[PDB]
Amino acid sequence: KNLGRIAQIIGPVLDVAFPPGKMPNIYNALIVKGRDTAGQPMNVTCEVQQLLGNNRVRAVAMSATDGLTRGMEVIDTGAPLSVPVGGATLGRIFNVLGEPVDNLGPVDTRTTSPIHRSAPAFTQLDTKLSIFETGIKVVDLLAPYRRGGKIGLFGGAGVGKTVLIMELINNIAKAHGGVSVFGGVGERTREGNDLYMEMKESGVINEQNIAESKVALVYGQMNEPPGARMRVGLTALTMAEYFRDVNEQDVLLFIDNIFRFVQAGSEVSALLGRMPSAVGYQPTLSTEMGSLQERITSTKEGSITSIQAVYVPADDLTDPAPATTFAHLDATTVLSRGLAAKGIYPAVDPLDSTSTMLQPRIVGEEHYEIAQRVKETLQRYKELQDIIAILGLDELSEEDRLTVARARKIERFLSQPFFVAEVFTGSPGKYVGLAETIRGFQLILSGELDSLPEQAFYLVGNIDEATAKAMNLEMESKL
Amino acid sequence: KKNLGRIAQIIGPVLDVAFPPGKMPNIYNALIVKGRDTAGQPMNVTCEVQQLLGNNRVRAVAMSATDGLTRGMEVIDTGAPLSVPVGGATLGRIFNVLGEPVDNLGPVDTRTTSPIHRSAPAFTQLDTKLSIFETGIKVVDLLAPYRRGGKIGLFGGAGVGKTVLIMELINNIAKAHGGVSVFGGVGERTREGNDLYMEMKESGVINEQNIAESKVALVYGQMNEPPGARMRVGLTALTMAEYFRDVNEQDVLLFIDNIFRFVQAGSEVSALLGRMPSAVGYQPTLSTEMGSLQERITSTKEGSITSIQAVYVPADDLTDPAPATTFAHLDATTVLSRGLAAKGIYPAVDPLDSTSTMLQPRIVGEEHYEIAQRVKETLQRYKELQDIIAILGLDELSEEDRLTVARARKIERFLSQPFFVAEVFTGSPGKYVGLAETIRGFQLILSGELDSLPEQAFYLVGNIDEATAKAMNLEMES
Amino acid sequence: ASELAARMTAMSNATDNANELKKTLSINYNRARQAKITGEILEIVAGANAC
Amino acid sequence: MATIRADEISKIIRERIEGYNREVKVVNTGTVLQVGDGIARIHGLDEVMAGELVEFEEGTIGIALNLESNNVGVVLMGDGLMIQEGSSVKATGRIAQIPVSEAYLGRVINALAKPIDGRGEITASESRLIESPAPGIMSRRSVYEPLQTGLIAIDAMIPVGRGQRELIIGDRQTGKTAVATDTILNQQGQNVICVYVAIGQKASSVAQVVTNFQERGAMEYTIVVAETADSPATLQYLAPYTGAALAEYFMYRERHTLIIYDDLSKQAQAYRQMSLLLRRPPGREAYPGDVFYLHSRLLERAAKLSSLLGEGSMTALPIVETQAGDVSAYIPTNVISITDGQIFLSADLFNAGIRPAINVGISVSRVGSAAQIKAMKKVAGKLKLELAQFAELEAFAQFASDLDKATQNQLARGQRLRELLKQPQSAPLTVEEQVMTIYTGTNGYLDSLELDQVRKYLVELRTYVKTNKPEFQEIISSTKTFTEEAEALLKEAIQEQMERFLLQ
Repeated sequence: KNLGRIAQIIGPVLDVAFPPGKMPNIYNALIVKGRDTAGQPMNVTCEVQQLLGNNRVRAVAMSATDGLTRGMEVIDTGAPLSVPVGGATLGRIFNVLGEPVDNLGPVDTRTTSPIHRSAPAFTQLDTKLSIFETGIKVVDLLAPYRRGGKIGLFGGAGVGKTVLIMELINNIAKAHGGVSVFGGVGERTREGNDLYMEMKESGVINEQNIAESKVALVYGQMNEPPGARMRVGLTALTMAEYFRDVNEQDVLLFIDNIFRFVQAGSEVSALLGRMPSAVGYQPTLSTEMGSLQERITSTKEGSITSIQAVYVPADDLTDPAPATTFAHLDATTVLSRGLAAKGIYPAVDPLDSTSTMLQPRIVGEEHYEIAQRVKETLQRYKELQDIIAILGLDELSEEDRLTVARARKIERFLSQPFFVAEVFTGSPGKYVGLAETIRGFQLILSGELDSLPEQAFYLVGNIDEATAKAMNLEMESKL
Repeated sequence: KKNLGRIAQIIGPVLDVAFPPGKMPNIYNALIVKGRDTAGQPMNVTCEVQQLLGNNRVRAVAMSATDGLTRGMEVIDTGAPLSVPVGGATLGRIFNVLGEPVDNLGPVDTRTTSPIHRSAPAFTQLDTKLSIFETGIKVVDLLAPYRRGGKIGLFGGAGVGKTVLIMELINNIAKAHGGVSVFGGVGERTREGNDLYMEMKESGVINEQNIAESKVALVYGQMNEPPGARMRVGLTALTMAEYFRDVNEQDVLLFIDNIFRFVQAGSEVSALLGRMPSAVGYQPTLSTEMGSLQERITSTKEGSITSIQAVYVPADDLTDPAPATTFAHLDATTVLSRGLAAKGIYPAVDPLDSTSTMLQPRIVGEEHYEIAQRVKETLQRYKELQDIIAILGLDELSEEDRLTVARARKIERFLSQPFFVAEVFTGSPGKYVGLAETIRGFQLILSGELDSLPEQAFYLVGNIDEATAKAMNLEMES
Repeated sequence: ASELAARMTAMSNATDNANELKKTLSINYNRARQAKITGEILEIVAGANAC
Repeated sequence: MATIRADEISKIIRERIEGYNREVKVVNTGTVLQVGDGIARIHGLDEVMAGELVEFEEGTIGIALNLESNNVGVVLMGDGLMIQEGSSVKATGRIAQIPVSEAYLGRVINALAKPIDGRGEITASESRLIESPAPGIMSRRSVYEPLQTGLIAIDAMIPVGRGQRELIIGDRQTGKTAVATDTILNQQGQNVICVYVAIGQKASSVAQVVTNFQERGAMEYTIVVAETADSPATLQYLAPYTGAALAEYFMYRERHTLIIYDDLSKQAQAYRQMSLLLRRPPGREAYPGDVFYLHSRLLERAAKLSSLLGEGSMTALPIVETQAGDVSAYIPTNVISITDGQIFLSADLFNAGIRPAINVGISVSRVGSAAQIKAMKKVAGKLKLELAQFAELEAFAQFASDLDKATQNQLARGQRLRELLKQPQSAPLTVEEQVMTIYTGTNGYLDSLELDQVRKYLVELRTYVKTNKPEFQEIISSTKTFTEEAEALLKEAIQEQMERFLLQ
């Protein structure tokens, strides 16, 4: 009965006039029913941003306000948005409202979960970190996952962060038999349609075997509103609690674009009149991403393994997005636009992607010792590379130039092919197992294939396959 | 019965005026206070009605200085955009921004007055020929071929002698162009404006005798102008130029400076106006304003508008939104370096940094654009070579690297040539360096014919023959 | 010995040019420090109409 | 209501005294209470739905910006020196309609869906909503199609996609529109509806390329969308949505079709001026936040539709301006976030003579060989990263001196490839001729050849293969597959013209 009059329309910002007593709670669902461009009553779902006051309240819209004459009635349902949850999503491309983007059968709305649900307890989390393997060579080499934890990608632009995630998605999703949960938010309908196609092709959307589908889709692409781009991460979190809290499975949570997810309410704070924070930042966005990451927790019920991904904003690391994200993610991956400038795809930020589970306690002093030597040479390589570009490769000493060889090499042999990549790349991808490249990097820092080329190390699968490519390029050099 | 609104509020040249609640004047309506000085009734507050504020009050850009302006003084609004003494009346007349004579000549004939807030020439109505314009200066002929009928600009930092290169340009093109010439000193150091008036006299571009037959007109708003005064001074200059380009339908030789100062004036004006300054200091209004500036500057079919303008390219920030915003709307921006004058090149254009719409083999001649691309990439390779040259020095460089380095060094030195009027600082009588002698010099230099001639000998050497004689002097000097 | 000396002289002159370019770079660096401060001032200025 | 209650005093507060213990509706006419410079605060018109046009009393279409309580801020599409204070803008109700058919094709349309060309009113009877919605992922098919750039380096490096969304970052006179112009010339045989959108360009240069497009006859395939800079930022910021509506008319007409948006960075500053013209809170370089979303509202209108949506190819061609190529611009950052794959150029290379100056490592194909013909996607399929890596080694080379056989060999192959990138200005290739050159360099048969010889040698190769291997032209064309019959024909006439040009 708490009808709202749409008081003022400033972008997604809405002053609403619900009644004096009957002004609803925070994060309230409301529905401005009105004549569409169809003239049909479109009910605008919207969230209570904040009490403007005097029975008027600030509210972010989820729908588009195009057509909202003022004073229009709004069903303040009052509470957080209850997403159609569980296996009902598993198969359904839900909208941010949970409406079927898939043109699917409607979800079992009996499953329904309030949106801005809180975050768990330190007691309530499951408490062992686990290397979730990747099929991704230098990824698993340089950093092991804490399975159930936060896979984070600070992303370059068009980075193949999409691609890296996609091949990772393929590999871990066939591996982890949890229902995968892809959220394509603030993203490309080309890229997202490719994702849905390759999830059906990955059997996980399972266009025949819907709800034998081992995946769900949450849709929040950049054509949606910023308030729509604001809320949808929590909707993903609610489905996440339905599968990792409620269905209690070792959850698989693809989540991006987290920097756009920042960027929306970042943009909306001034639309809210919340004061200007940093370079695009909203003020309490720190706490917002804190609720995001804290809500993204492996409970004792299920392991919420969480592929999170933000655009590293213009490769600025101190930019407040990744700045806030640094404490948030468990295993984190900046990519290297130097390695993308080296042309690697995977272009891992070789010194600059770390993990909680990167430890000789965790990965083994085999692995940690190997990476100790590896990153040691890589770092002094980056170091002496300055005296290279000033002073020439002639200036190199013995072990320095051997390290330089090791650098360009272990760079190249660190680059692997994704079977995902095969149109932008055109190469056969090898789901590179971890100890294979542990052997290969042990050999590379051992200088075994120092005979071979880094051309012969460039974007290949095995050190044996590297020696094979050396054989191929050697016989081609005969030709 | 024009509305004499009271002077509602006065802060800066934006004055508020309470018009009649029925009779508020138009947007960009002119106005005039009943006005005073201590000395009598200086009624001089003509005003540009900026924003209809309401409550019968409206904020406006007074076109003068604001002293003594009693809150409540009756401004009879003209209710219309300001009209200026356009046409050949101004030819001879140093016109003020007010349309009054800044010459202190006779008050010009008011038959051709014009609303400077005026329409732009249509894409149907515009002329469309890609004719170049001849220069006489080295890269001004060569790299950016200045297009005939166009707003060729020069973006430069302060102390460039944007004054200087503009005046040498004035000296050459003025005698050269039989089209009507209109110069807009706009925020100018009017010492140099007085120099320009003396020079027009000295050229006969102020034919003082037959002041009507001066055939080059002055429109000056000095540095001491207020900003709303400095706002539409270019608009008035454009209006009289439009009389030349449409009414007279003459070829509009049209030089003006400084547009970045015009932007700065509009910036501080909107700072007075109560509107949020969008860029670093710039108004939000800056965009469509400079577009309206460049849009009247369309080369009409009746008279194509060879409109040489200048950007006081501030702080050496091309990415200053002023110069950025300009870089679209100009047709050919000579980018003047500060650095080549630290190398001593007068003119100091980074010809690498300037660019021509006219630059094409189909446009310039394939020989011209071929040798031009050769010299351009010589410069580009030289600039790339400068990086390793800086710390390490050229002893680590290659001999083809040294070949290209001294070659493009010779190209840069031969790009230095004197300018015609430029002597007043330096002393050199400039050579009006023609395009083909320049082409032969480029041929000798990049072809390494001049690679036995000395680089220092090519410095401020006009012709390759003049370089050959200068080198003959140097080779004689022993 | 001539090779040793000329190498030494080139590196010495390079060190001179180096500290020169260092000063130029740090000059533009603190200039950019002012620039970042100016962007901060801009972010401050919008708040003055905001809150 | 510090603004409204001041000018309410004469009428609207006199009305408020008049209607106090009374609840009323003036809900159609916004008497234009406050007004400044295209922005109005019209008292009333509360029942004006959001997004509507507002028929200003003088005659102007106020664009619906923000409904404040008493008045509302409205964006004047036009020159509102006409409107007096308190002018009863009727709410013109039609919320961003767009006179839309194919009628404007072959006409330089002004931003009002009127012809700027003076070819008369395009009788475009449909009304596509100017603010259109976007192509859903379910509404999307994958862009299976390859689009024909003609820029053989581009379609070599980054596959032009029918439906796809690429952006060209550039430089002050990249002349990047000329690359778009030859693309339109490539589109002039491509059975694609073509749009030449033009925000704030030199209307002189707009007419120059318009004459060049008319002379090209891509202006048959094209409409020209035009709003030069002196017009309203209403029009300037908004006009991309109008081009999108015309495109969606052609794309819900299922056609292959492609648009060329001349800088929206101009439109970015225009909407920046709109935001400050709203006197709203602006941000990074006075942009609002929403402009990116508005860019997104611009961008994702263009997709390869599903066949359920008709498989309509709505291909996008942005050329975003950039101050000296500074990607850290929030304009450039949002655009980098926006277009799936993007064309970074480096007009250093234009100053180095690469015209096109494709900043190859910086230009990006998010899509890849899916938008390449399997002939080309086979032929130069591993060649893009190959040229990148040849550049990478040659980058790693100037530090070194003694170039080894592998090193100098790859450097020869790469310097050959760099000259082999050099297609002259509007020297388009058939993808036959393009992939022909790609098979020449891919079989390495000109790594032998010196680049001075190789330019004209590839030209003569192209002409001989135009004569001798038109069957192979129809092979690479028809089969869309560089077959070993075709690649053998390529090697065959390659040896043939190799003889004919070593002869030369």
